[PDB]
Amino acid sequence: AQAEIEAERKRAREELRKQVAILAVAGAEKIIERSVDEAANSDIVDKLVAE
Amino acid sequence: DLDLAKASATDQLKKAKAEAQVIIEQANKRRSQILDEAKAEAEQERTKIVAQ
Repeated sequence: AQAEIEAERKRAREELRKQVAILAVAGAEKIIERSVDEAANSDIVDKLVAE
Repeated sequence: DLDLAKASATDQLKKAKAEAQVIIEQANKRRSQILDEAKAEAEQERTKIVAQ
């Protein structure tokens, strides 16, 4: 019985973590979309063209 | 009376053995009862613990 309760605790913890993962990464997406500058895009491209 | 003693010895043996068999089947039954009681107690214990 305690093993089955532990399995359900695992389930609930993972579900909560996955919801916060989705929303956190979506917020990161919107941040990166709004907060950007050419002096940063050129830096990213200059890191890419290095290899 | 010698052959009657023969029959008496054999009848006594078989009577004692059939008398032991009822003791044994009794133990088997008690066992079947007490293990059912234990299983039911365990089941109700699980129900309450999981509901908690």
